[PDB]
Amino acid sequence: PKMKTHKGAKKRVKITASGKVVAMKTGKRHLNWQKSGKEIRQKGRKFVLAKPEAERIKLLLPYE
Amino acid sequence: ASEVRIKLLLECTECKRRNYATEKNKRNTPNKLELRKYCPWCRKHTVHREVKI
RNA sequence: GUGAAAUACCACCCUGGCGCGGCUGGGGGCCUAACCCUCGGAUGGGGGGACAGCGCUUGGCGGGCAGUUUGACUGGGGCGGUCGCCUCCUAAAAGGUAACGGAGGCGCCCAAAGGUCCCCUCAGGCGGGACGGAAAUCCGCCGGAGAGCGCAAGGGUAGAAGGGGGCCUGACUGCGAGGCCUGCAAGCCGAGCAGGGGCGAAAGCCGGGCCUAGUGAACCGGUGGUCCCGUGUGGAAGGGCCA
RNA sequence: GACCCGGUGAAAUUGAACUGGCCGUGAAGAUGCGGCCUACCCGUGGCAGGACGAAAAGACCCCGUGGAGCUUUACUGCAGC
RNA sequence: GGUGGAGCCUGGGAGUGAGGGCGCGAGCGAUAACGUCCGCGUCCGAGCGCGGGAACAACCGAGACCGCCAGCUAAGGCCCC
RNA sequence: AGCUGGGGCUAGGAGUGAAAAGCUAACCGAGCCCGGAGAUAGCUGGUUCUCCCCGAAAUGACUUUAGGGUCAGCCUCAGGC
RNA sequence: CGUAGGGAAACCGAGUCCGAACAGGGCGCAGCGGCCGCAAAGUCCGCGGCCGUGGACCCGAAACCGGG
RNA sequence: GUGGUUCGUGGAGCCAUGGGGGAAUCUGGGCGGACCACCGCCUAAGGCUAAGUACUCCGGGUGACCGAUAGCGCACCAGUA
RNA sequence: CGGGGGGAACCUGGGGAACUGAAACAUCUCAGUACCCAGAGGAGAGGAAAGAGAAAUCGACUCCCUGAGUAGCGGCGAGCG
Ligand SMILES: [Mg+2]
Ligand SMILES: [Mg+2]
Ligand SMILES: [Mg+2]
Ligand SMILES: [Mg+2]
Ligand SMILES: [Mg+2]
Ligand SMILES: [Mg+2]
Ligand SMILES: [Mg+2]
Ligand SMILES: [Mg+2]
Ligand SMILES: [Mg+2]
Ligand SMILES: [Mg+2]
Ligand SMILES: [Mg+2]
Ligand SMILES: [Mg+2]
Ligand SMILES: [Mg+2]
Ligand SMILES: [Mg+2]
Ligand SMILES: [Mg+2]
Ligand SMILES: [Mg+2]
Ligand SMILES: [Mg+2]
Ligand SMILES: [Mg+2]
Ligand SMILES: [Mg+2]
Ligand SMILES: [Mg+2]
Ligand SMILES: [Mg+2]
Ligand SMILES: [Mg+2]
Ligand SMILES: [Mg+2]
Ligand SMILES: [Mg+2]
Ligand SMILES: [Mg+2]
Ligand SMILES: [Mg+2]
Ligand SMILES: [Mg+2]
Ligand SMILES: [Mg+2]
Ligand SMILES: [Mg+2]
Ligand SMILES: [Mg+2]
Ligand SMILES: [Mg+2]
Ligand SMILES: [Mg+2]
Ligand SMILES: [Mg+2]
Ligand SMILES: [Mg+2]
Ligand SMILES: [Mg+2]
Ligand SMILES: [Mg+2]
Ligand SMILES: [Mg+2]
Ligand SMILES: [Mg+2]
Ligand SMILES: [Mg+2]
Ligand SMILES: [Mg+2]
Ligand SMILES: [Mg+2]
Ligand SMILES: [Mg+2]
Ligand SMILES: [Mg+2]
Ligand SMILES: [Mg+2]
Ligand SMILES: [Mg+2]
Ligand SMILES: [Mg+2]
Ligand SMILES: [Mg+2]
Ligand SMILES: [Mg+2]
Ligand SMILES: [Mg+2]
Ligand SMILES: [Mg+2]
Ligand SMILES: [Mg+2]
Ligand SMILES: [Mg+2]
Ligand SMILES: [Mg+2]
Ligand SMILES: [Mg+2]
Ligand SMILES: [Mg+2]
Ligand SMILES: [Mg+2]
Ligand SMILES: [Mg+2]
Ligand SMILES: [Mg+2]
Ligand SMILES: [Mg+2]
Ligand SMILES: [Mg+2]
Ligand SMILES: [Mg+2]
Ligand SMILES: [Mg+2]
Ligand SMILES: [Mg+2]
Ligand SMILES: [Mg+2]
Ligand SMILES: [Mg+2]
Ligand SMILES: [Mg+2]
Ligand SMILES: [Mg+2]
Ligand SMILES: [Mg+2]
Ligand SMILES: [Mg+2]
Ligand SMILES: [Mg+2]
Ligand SMILES: [Mg+2]
Ligand SMILES: [Mg+2]
Ligand SMILES: [Mg+2]
Ligand SMILES: [Mg+2]
Ligand SMILES: [Mg+2]
Ligand SMILES: [Mg+2]
Ligand SMILES: [Mg+2]
Ligand SMILES: [Mg+2]
Ligand SMILES: [Mg+2]
Ligand SMILES: [Mg+2]
Ligand SMILES: [Mg+2]
Ligand SMILES: [Mg+2]
Ligand SMILES: [Mg+2]
Ligand SMILES: [Mg+2]
Ligand SMILES: [Mg+2]
Ligand SMILES: [Mg+2]
Ligand SMILES: [Mg+2]
Ligand SMILES: [Mg+2]
Ligand SMILES: [Mg+2]
Ligand SMILES: [Mg+2]
Ligand SMILES: [Mg+2]
Ligand SMILES: [Mg+2]
Ligand SMILES: [Mg+2]
Ligand SMILES: [Mg+2]
Ligand SMILES: [Mg+2]
Ligand SMILES: [Mg+2]
Ligand SMILES: [Mg+2]
Ligand SMILES: [Mg+2]
Ligand SMILES: [Mg+2]
Ligand SMILES: [Mg+2]
Ligand SMILES: [Mg+2]
Ligand SMILES: [Mg+2]
Ligand SMILES: [Mg+2]
Ligand SMILES: [Mg+2]
Ligand SMILES: [Mg+2]
Ligand SMILES: [Mg+2]
Ligand SMILES: [Mg+2]
Ligand SMILES: [Mg+2]
Ligand SMILES: [Mg+2]
Ligand SMILES: [Mg+2]
Ligand SMILES: [Mg+2]
Ligand SMILES: [Mg+2]
Ligand SMILES: [Mg+2]
Ligand SMILES: [Mg+2]
Ligand SMILES: [Mg+2]
Ligand SMILES: [Mg+2]
Ligand SMILES: [Mg+2]
Ligand SMILES: [Mg+2]
Ligand SMILES: [Mg+2]
Ligand SMILES: [Mg+2]
Ligand SMILES: [Mg+2]
Ligand SMILES: [Mg+2]
Ligand SMILES: [Mg+2]
Ligand SMILES: [Mg+2]
Ligand SMILES: [Mg+2]
Ligand SMILES: [Mg+2]
Ligand SMILES: [Mg+2]
Ligand SMILES: [Mg+2]
Ligand SMILES: [Mg+2]
Ligand SMILES: [Mg+2]
Ligand SMILES: [Mg+2]
Ligand SMILES: [Mg+2]
Ligand SMILES: [Mg+2]
Ligand SMILES: [Mg+2]
Ligand SMILES: [Mg+2]
Ligand SMILES: [Mg+2]
Ligand SMILES: [Mg+2]
Ligand SMILES: [Mg+2]
Ligand SMILES: [Mg+2]
Ligand SMILES: [Mg+2]
Ligand SMILES: [Mg+2]
Ligand SMILES: [Mg+2]
Ligand SMILES: [Mg+2]
Ligand SMILES: [Mg+2]
Ligand SMILES: [Mg+2]
Ligand SMILES: [Mg+2]
Ligand SMILES: [Mg+2]
Ligand SMILES: [Mg+2]
Ligand SMILES: [Mg+2]
Ligand SMILES: [Mg+2]
Ligand SMILES: [Mg+2]
Ligand SMILES: [Mg+2]
Ligand SMILES: [Mg+2]
Ligand SMILES: [Mg+2]
Ligand SMILES: [Mg+2]
Ligand SMILES: [Mg+2]
Ligand SMILES: [Mg+2]
Ligand SMILES: [Mg+2]
Ligand SMILES: [Mg+2]
Ligand SMILES: [Mg+2]
Ligand SMILES: [Mg+2]
Ligand SMILES: [Mg+2]
Ligand SMILES: [Mg+2]
Ligand SMILES: [Mg+2]
Ligand SMILES: [Mg+2]
Ligand SMILES: [Mg+2]
Ligand SMILES: [Mg+2]
Ligand SMILES: [Mg+2]
Ligand SMILES: [Mg+2]
Ligand SMILES: [Mg+2]
Ligand SMILES: [Mg+2]
Ligand SMILES: [Mg+2]
Ligand SMILES: [Mg+2]
Ligand SMILES: [Mg+2]
Ligand SMILES: [Mg+2]
Ligand SMILES: [Mg+2]
Ligand SMILES: [Mg+2]
Ligand SMILES: [Mg+2]
Ligand SMILES: [Mg+2]
Ligand SMILES: [Mg+2]
Ligand SMILES: [Mg+2]
Ligand SMILES: [Mg+2]
Ligand SMILES: [Mg+2]
Ligand SMILES: [Mg+2]
Ligand SMILES: [Mg+2]
Ligand SMILES: [Mg+2]
Ligand SMILES: [Mg+2]
Ligand SMILES: [Mg+2]
Ligand SMILES: [Mg+2]
Ligand SMILES: [Mg+2]
Ligand SMILES: [Mg+2]
Ligand SMILES: [Mg+2]
Ligand SMILES: [Mg+2]
Ligand SMILES: [Mg+2]
Ligand SMILES: [Mg+2]
Ligand SMILES: [Zn+2]
Repeated sequence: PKMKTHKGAKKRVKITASGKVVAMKTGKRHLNWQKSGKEIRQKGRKFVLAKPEAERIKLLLPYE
Repeated sequence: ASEVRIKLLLECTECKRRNYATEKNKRNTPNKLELRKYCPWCRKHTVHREVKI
């Protein structure tokens, strides 16, 4: 049977137009009061995932 | 932090929007904080008041 | 006259309290006919009696049975101890480097113990002085740092990062070239541009703290804000983004 | 019974065999490697010292995020009251 | 300088994630262990193919494409085997 | 409280049990058959023709992880520089 | 499937998102000879290695469950 | 109080119903994803209904299906001894 | 007049697990599948909108393709769809 798109990924990540994996930045969900403004500020942005891990997270998205 | 070294927020007293997050020591500063910070909403510094987190 | 409000009189409402009627909720007592047991006779007699039994439902007790969990490292397993973070060594003069190798600490803290401007320099030794001391504070000479820096240790440090004080909130918002580190993810440093401010005559410094620990990824949900989506349409329910 | 003769005739086991001893060596207990000693070829009745002999994929021990039985103030459910 | 089964980059397929002896530097151990735990290297692993070491995976020598009744050498050896 | 023939009844988380977890068709801590079924097995084993070139690892980090795995490391092939 | 991407989204669009910004940054944006031919993004069928789902390289449990 | 639907209480409608309460007849009522309104779709609580669809004990045609350890468990007196 | 029982699978209704997957496991999955029962037939079920759902449109039901592993569901885990 055809492959099933892994939703755990399509809800977290997004494949660009060139073949890269871009997921939001980890750290600023909670426990943020004493964090920097630089640390809260920078973590509110996407980051290109490491090539090996992204390659895996695209085989889970066979139809996007 | 602890139960005495609490947490708190700052509220641009002009537009009442909470903007920053810090802490104090309610035994060494039991009076509500009043600090003058910058509000991205009003786009000008403003006296901010300790509200509860 | 009089007070805020004023009187004969006629309604509509309250205060509370009293009797009839309503309609219900509890408790007591008695029926009977549902329902249950019983009676050579049964459309009936007799006892129980609207309780019990049973159905939907609430909450509890519940190894009686049912499905599972009961961590790893370990000079065999178990008992003991340990499990992440910081400092020094082992580490063989870059970085990194193991062992249940040797030594100690963190799970906080500061509204100043932050920022800036100005000023000041310690322990320690010798002599000197009421109370007054091996060390309370004053005077003198010597004293490159052995004091101090909130806390373990290290490196660092007076030509300040140490001590005093003045005005202050940069313990900013919006980003951020380039890099250390690096399996991922993280963690770390950061010039500079604009917004708006603070200290300074000015050059300039300021995106918390001399530094290295003082922490916890996603999932789920709470609070404020935004006003992006709103399941025929306008709203709302519920969400997403910001913190 | 065993042992000899006639009649019938199994078994587990079995890498292949042309299968000695001592001092050493080797995955640390050698018929099979090294050196030396010994030893003519094939058998029968016997004895059990070795082929770490046979048998049973160690009951012990640990390992596996294996299982199953029993247990309770382990967790969560069900009957039942 | 270096043209090497060298290096950089993108991409496909793996296996490995149980190492061991030796040498030097340490810790642990008793300035024990064919002990153990790290560091540089080496070898066996995968070279249990060859020579030496009596015999022996890792000490010395030396990297086996194949064939010769040809020659030179390394370690080690030259009285006899 | 005996032994015994014959006809009967009680069964699988259930029956019986003067109690051993004994018995229930020669192995009972949950019988046997058939089915779900080719359950699961991170464990052991087994994997079949030839020649040719290269040729490893047994490390680090995380891992209810330690005899298993994800990424990196070391090997390989095609293309490019 | 491809020809457009960026953004949680409305929505803009060779740009777009965070933003007050004409700032900065993220993810993005542009064939060869002499019209022709040649090459190509892409796509389609074959073949091959590998991966996902199923017993998925073969044999093997002790056990669980259902009906007899 | 549940079941079905992609919907595991989720903002939870729709379809179905075990328990309680309990209407109306077109000016009625169910629906369009809690709810209210506007706008629209439909007309439950009686029933019937061909073909296109599924299987293969049976008969036939045909195979880059097997060829007596293969192919159905049986090519033969096999669900037999 | 009719029913009762049989039929290899196929069909609908009443009931309905577990191993397994989630690298443990309880919600979850395996799956309303396997299995039991009643029924029917050459087919059975379903079926003529109190429907779908945004076209201001479609027009009973059944089946195949496609829509689509899209929308959504999910200890938002495995996976379901
Ligand atoms: Mg998108
Ligand atoms: Mg975050
Ligand atoms: Mg948040
Ligand atoms: Mg901090
Ligand atoms: Mg900051
Ligand atoms: Mg922001
Ligand atoms: Mg698609
Ligand atoms: Mg696309
Ligand atoms: Mg802050
Ligand atoms: Mg009475
Ligand atoms: Mg009652
Ligand atoms: Mg009754
Ligand atoms: Mg109950
Ligand atoms: Mg018990
Ligand atoms: Mg209990
Ligand atoms: Mg039991
Ligand atoms: Mg139990
Ligand atoms: Mg289970
Ligand atoms: Mg253990
Ligand atoms: Mg460890
Ligand atoms: Mg021990
Ligand atoms: Mg030992
Ligand atoms: Mg050991
Ligand atoms: Mg050890
Ligand atoms: Mg213990
Ligand atoms: Mg060093
Ligand atoms: Mg060194
Ligand atoms: Mg480095
Ligand atoms: Mg220890
Ligand atoms: Mg300090
Ligand atoms: Mg005195
Ligand atoms: Mg000092
Ligand atoms: Mg201290
Ligand atoms: Mg020094
Ligand atoms: Mg000062
Ligand atoms: Mg000051
Ligand atoms: Mg001022
Ligand atoms: Mg960078
Ligand atoms: Mg990095
Ligand atoms: Mg941090
Ligand atoms: Mg400025
Ligand atoms: Mg300025
Ligand atoms: Mg001034
Ligand atoms: Mg700065
Ligand atoms: Mg600090
Ligand atoms: Mg200071
Ligand atoms: Mg922590
Ligand atoms: Mg979770
Ligand atoms: Mg906006
Ligand atoms: Mg709407
Ligand atoms: Mg709107
Ligand atoms: Mg309106
Ligand atoms: Mg409103
Ligand atoms: Mg809302
Ligand atoms: Mg909201
Ligand atoms: Mg946030
Ligand atoms: Mg004779
Ligand atoms: Mg004889
Ligand atoms: Mg052998
Ligand atoms: Mg002999
Ligand atoms: Mg020896
Ligand atoms: Mg010997
Ligand atoms: Mg010999
Ligand atoms: Mg011999
Ligand atoms: Mg020989
Ligand atoms: Mg010999
Ligand atoms: Mg003999
Ligand atoms: Mg003997
Ligand atoms: Mg013997
Ligand atoms: Mg004998
Ligand atoms: Mg013996
Ligand atoms: Mg022997
Ligand atoms: Mg013996
Ligand atoms: Mg035996
Ligand atoms: Mg055995
Ligand atoms: Mg075994
Ligand atoms: Mg075994
Ligand atoms: Mg064994
Ligand atoms: Mg064993
Ligand atoms: Mg065990
Ligand atoms: Mg475990
Ligand atoms: Mg394990
Ligand atoms: Mg157990
Ligand atoms: Mg009972
Ligand atoms: Mg009782
Ligand atoms: Mg080359
Ligand atoms: Mg090479
Ligand atoms: Mg190489
Ligand atoms: Mg590669
Ligand atoms: Mg491992
Ligand atoms: Mg080992
Ligand atoms: Mg292994
Ligand atoms: Mg290892
Ligand atoms: Mg090692
Ligand atoms: Mg060793
Ligand atoms: Mg040796
Ligand atoms: Mg050594
Ligand atoms: Mg030497
Ligand atoms: Mg040495
Ligand atoms: Mg040494
Ligand atoms: Mg050492
Ligand atoms: Mg040694
Ligand atoms: Mg060892
Ligand atoms: Mg080791
Ligand atoms: Mg090996
Ligand atoms: Mg060699
Ligand atoms: Mg070699
Ligand atoms: Mg050799
Ligand atoms: Mg050999
Ligand atoms: Mg050999
Ligand atoms: Mg040799
Ligand atoms: Mg030799
Ligand atoms: Mg020799
Ligand atoms: Mg060479
Ligand atoms: Mg010569
Ligand atoms: Mg000699
Ligand atoms: Mg001789
Ligand atoms: Mg009898
Ligand atoms: Mg009898
Ligand atoms: Mg009998
Ligand atoms: Mg019975
Ligand atoms: Mg049973
Ligand atoms: Mg049974
Ligand atoms: Mg049964
Ligand atoms: Mg019982
Ligand atoms: Mg039997
Ligand atoms: Mg028996
Ligand atoms: Mg059992
Ligand atoms: Mg039996
Ligand atoms: Mg059966
Ligand atoms: Mg199954
Ligand atoms: Mg299992
Ligand atoms: Mg052959
Ligand atoms: Mg390793
Ligand atoms: Mg990791
Ligand atoms: Mg864990
Ligand atoms: Mg171990
Ligand atoms: Mg790898
Ligand atoms: Mg190449
Ligand atoms: Mg841009
Ligand atoms: Mg760019
Ligand atoms: Mg062409
Ligand atoms: Mg193709
Ligand atoms: Mg692959
Ligand atoms: Mg399968
Ligand atoms: Mg297979
Ligand atoms: Mg088998
Ligand atoms: Mg099996
Ligand atoms: Mg069980
Ligand atoms: Mg059981
Ligand atoms: Mg459900
Ligand atoms: Mg809820
Ligand atoms: Mg529901
Ligand atoms: Mg729907
Ligand atoms: Mg009902
Ligand atoms: Mg109407
Ligand atoms: Mg109406
Ligand atoms: Mg309705
Ligand atoms: Mg309704
Ligand atoms: Mg409605
Ligand atoms: Mg509707
Ligand atoms: Mg609606
Ligand atoms: Mg209407
Ligand atoms: Mg409708
Ligand atoms: Mg009607
Ligand atoms: Mg019908
Ligand atoms: Mg029909
Ligand atoms: Mg039909
Ligand atoms: Mg036929
Ligand atoms: Mg033929
Ligand atoms: Mg043939
Ligand atoms: Mg035959
Ligand atoms: Mg046959
Ligand atoms: Mg034949
Ligand atoms: Mg019939
Ligand atoms: Mg059904
Ligand atoms: Mg059941
Ligand atoms: Mg289960
Ligand atoms: Mg399975
Ligand atoms: Mg799985
Ligand atoms: Mg499965
Ligand atoms: Mg499982
Ligand atoms: Mg598993
Ligand atoms: Mg289990
Ligand atoms: Mg299911
Ligand atoms: Mg059924
Ligand atoms: Mg019947
Ligand atoms: Mg029938
Ligand atoms: Mg037909
Ligand atoms: Mg019909
Ligand atoms: Mg009709
Ligand atoms: Mg589609
Ligand atoms: Mg598609
Ligand atoms: Mg999730
Ligand atoms: Mg399902
Ligand atoms: Zn404001």
